[PDB]
Amino acid sequence: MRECISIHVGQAGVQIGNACWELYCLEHGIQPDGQMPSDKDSFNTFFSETGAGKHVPRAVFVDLEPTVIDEVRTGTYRQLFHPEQLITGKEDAANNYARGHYTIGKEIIDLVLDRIRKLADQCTGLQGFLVFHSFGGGTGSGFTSLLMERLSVDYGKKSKLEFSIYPAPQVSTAVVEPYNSILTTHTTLEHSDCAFMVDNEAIYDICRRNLDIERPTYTNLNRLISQIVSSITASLRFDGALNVDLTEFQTNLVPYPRIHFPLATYAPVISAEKAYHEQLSVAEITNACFEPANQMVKCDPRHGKYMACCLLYRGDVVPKDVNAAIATIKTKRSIQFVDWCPTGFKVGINYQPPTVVPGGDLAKVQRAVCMLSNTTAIAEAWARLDHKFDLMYAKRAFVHWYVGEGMEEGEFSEAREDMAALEKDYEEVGV
Amino acid sequence: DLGKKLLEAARAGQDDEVRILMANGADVNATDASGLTPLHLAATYGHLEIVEVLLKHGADVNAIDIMGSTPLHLAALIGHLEIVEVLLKHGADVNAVDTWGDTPLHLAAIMGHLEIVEVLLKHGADVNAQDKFGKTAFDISIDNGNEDLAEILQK
Amino acid sequence: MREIVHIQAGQCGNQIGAKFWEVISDEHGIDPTGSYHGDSDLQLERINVYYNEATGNKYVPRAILVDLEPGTMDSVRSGPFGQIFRPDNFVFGQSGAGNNWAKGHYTEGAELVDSVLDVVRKESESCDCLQGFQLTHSLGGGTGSGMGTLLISKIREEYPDRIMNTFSVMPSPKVSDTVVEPYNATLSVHQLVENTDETYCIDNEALYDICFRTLKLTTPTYGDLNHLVSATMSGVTTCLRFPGQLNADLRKLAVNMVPFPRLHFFMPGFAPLTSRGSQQYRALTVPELTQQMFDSKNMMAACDPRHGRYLTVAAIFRGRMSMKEVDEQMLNVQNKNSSYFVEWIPNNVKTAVCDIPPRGLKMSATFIGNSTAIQELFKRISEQFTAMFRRKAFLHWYTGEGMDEMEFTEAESNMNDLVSEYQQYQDATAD
Ligand SMILES: Nc1nc2c(ncn2[C@@H]2O[C@H](COP(=O)(O)OP(=O)(O)OP(=O)(O)O)[C@@H](O)[C@H]2O)c(=O)[nH]1
Ligand SMILES: Nc1nc2c(ncn2[C@@H]2O[C@H](COP(=O)(O)OP(=O)(O)OP(=O)(O)O)[C@@H](O)[C@H]2O)c(=O)[nH]1
Ligand SMILES: [Mg+2]
Repeated sequence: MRECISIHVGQAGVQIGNACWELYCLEHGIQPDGQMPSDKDSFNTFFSETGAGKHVPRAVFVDLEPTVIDEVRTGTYRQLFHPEQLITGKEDAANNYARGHYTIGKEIIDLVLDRIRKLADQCTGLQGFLVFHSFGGGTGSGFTSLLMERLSVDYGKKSKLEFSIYPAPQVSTAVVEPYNSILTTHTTLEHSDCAFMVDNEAIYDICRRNLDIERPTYTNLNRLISQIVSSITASLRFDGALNVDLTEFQTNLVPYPRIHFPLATYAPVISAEKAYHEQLSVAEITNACFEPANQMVKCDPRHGKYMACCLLYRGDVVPKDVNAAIATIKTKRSIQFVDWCPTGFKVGINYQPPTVVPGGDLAKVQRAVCMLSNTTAIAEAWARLDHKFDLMYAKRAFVHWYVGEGMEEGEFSEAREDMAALEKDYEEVGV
Repeated sequence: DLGKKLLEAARAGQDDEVRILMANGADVNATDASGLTPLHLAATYGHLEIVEVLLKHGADVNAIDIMGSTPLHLAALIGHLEIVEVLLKHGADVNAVDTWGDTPLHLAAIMGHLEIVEVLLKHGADVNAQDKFGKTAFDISIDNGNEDLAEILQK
Repeated sequence: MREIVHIQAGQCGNQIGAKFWEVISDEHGIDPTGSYHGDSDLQLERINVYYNEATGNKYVPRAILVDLEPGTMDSVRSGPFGQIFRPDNFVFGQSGAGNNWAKGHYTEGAELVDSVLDVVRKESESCDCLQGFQLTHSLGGGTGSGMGTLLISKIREEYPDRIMNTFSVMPSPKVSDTVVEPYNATLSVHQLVENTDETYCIDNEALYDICFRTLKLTTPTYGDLNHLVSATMSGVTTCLRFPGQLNADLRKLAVNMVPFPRLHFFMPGFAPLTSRGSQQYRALTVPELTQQMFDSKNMMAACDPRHGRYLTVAAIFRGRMSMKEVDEQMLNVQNKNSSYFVEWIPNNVKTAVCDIPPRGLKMSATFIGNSTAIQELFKRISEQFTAMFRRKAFLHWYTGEGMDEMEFTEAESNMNDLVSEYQQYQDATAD
């Protein structure tokens, strides 16, 4: 069946995972108790089936503290998930990458692996794992990188896709978040085949103007993130011709294994208060995919070059309207691809309109589009992170917190050097 | 030698022992290994009566130890305002300078003895007196943010 | 990371410590008998942080009361919440220390410190997830300073992974004209640098200045000073007693506020500044609360922040107010006073908002800053110490208890290096 196992690490991974699985059940017509009345096909990649007709998500929720996962244990979807797949420690990593990787994380990693193995044993042909985690959290950075290393040994042939939460100062809870982000990126780079960054600042700003939310909270951000993540993983849970498996994600979007950070762009984002908005055309939402303000990561693709570009439509989308809208992009806008790549746009259309969650800030739309593109302009996000890393590491600020938790100071420079090579990797591709 | 006995009798505050040793020929201006006289130790440990009986029997009010500390230096440092006034009335050099450039005004200012500072200024303390580091009593008030001491030095 | 073991040593430690329990119990709705009497669910959401649930909805404060003279034994019980303290946690000696730091650290206090460690172990073993210890004490005395630092060292050797937090009261001739207090403070600061993770510098010099100059109290008493202390202790611990995400535990606060191990002495600030027995319509606006937190007349330590640079800053806002308005006023002061924050630590200001304000106030603002200007506090004590030590005044009181004279020079050298460290990072640029 080519099943996929979702892993949610840390608070950000768990909370976003909770919003994603709520949206998945709504898209597939699954009740919170796991019962789906409309048959019980392709949705099986994300949901397993019990003898009593209950559909359990192939999801693992891991956190070094129980506060966030206890909300899932006592939430709307308390009966949806396997209770043993909700693994919690007692002490978090304290925003320390070394704590979640070297000390506290080691006390639960073997249990997490055994529970993942229990889920993998129920799979006929496992595709791989979707890992949800933050960059700045101690667990989302430390335990994730430790988990990615262990999964590379037990599942060397399986694909590992990442949904990473890029840090933003408006919602940031720690100053050492640039440290954890750089430390987890270097150690996970070789253990991840494709990583979709979610810039919390980009999602914050979209919630501010596109949704008229004065002070967006994690609830507002997670509902928008889950809308984009569902648009990315819709091809795995529904019939289609684009990105039907995790391998196609690397083939279509990852030309080189190191530059595996595609830029996602979602359109349209209309506030629920404008329920009677005029339906936007295919050409309008396709052109909005190239507006920098609709992107999940703050960067300017006009300053970079495209190596891959996938367009995933949802709703009343006639394929001839996509070609016409694409023919105008290729001609009107100066959208330069790299010379070594086909200047083309892979198109996948899911003719079901997007499902809006009750309580969300998004309005119903007849057609939406999510653009997955690998552009060199995403290196700007790496530069912003590395600069904040260099400012603090030059004075060795907060480094003692990391070396005191079983981590040599050389890992800082070893991770910073790898990031300098990653920025260079984006330079040799697009000049 | 009764000098070492008078030295420790003046430190411990034994008034009866100081009067007895003085009558037995004890060196009133005897010095320990640091050059401290019984008047030094009496002014250090707040023994006002022993200070007065020492000055009444030939105690050098301006005696200095190895570090050049006078009884007024130590009395202003520890904060014995009564001993400070008694020493000043018996001819204590209000502007005596020790080995660190400190005057009795410097030590009274550093230690926050504002009442001793007011008495020293009334008795002619040089506000322009600099220590070995170029700091005056007014400089210490500004550097430490002691506004209450700064207003006292501004009169 | 939940339960905290509170310790109060010496007269000042028990005095300001009893005022701490009296203030936070009123905020949590706990009457002196130990029952809950409030009408808000946020008062128990994290009530296990400081109180132990006993029998019949009885919350016993997880506190240990220590002193060398038995006069304070009846002093706490004479107070309002004197009966809420467990009788087992009363570990008091026979004879006091008499402002002798060596008497508390080597002789009398060392004889009784083993009895305190027994009660510490009893309370620590009764903890499900102990996060660390907090200690209220003064540095100018002999018990809270000499024995308090000894208790810190012996508890750290027993719980190395726990957070050592202290509320240390700096001495001042404006409050106590005892000349050996610079001795006891310097020797204690030498211990606090090595054995504590977070120290709140509550300077009696600043407490007297706020009461005398700002509050216009001609003769300020200990209750007038402790009124500012209890308001500060309640504000700085707001993120530990109520549900929150930023600095919710002692370690996450330390990771965010301590960029270098020895620079862990915080400058606390409170707004609005009010005296007891004279509270008036505050109606302080968010911009008025923001500008007062960063004002020097509102600093709990007699230091001018405009003379130094902020390494890290944690601002706590209490009461009902606009989340957006706090974000703008926070970003505005950082923009106006940009030169007063270090440039090599980006986003070094963290803001938390709690809906519960303290007693008698609708709007409150608590400041927690790691500023290089705190060297002014240490330099003032160093000059008073050097003034005394150069003349060897009352040095026999300490060496008579088997204490080495070289320990005085070693403590003074270490504190002078601490001042040099603050100045070194005060002059460091991003370049
Ligand atoms: N979008 C989003 N970001 C979140 C959420 N929770 C936390 N974050 C972000 O993630 C970072 C903090 O990491 P967390 O996920 O809270 O931490 P963790 O992985 O549990 O790690 P520790 O608790 O430190 O052990 C910050 O940059 C937050 O802005 C969430 O629900 N949604
Ligand atoms: N703010 C404040 N400072 C206090 C209080 N009580 C004492 N102090 C200060 O604490 C210092 C003296 O230490 P104490 O706490 O009294 O002494 P101790 O720790 O009991 O030690 P011994 O009495 O020597 O056994 C002086 O600087 C006092 O001003 C108080 O209630 N509030
Ligand atoms: Mg967490």
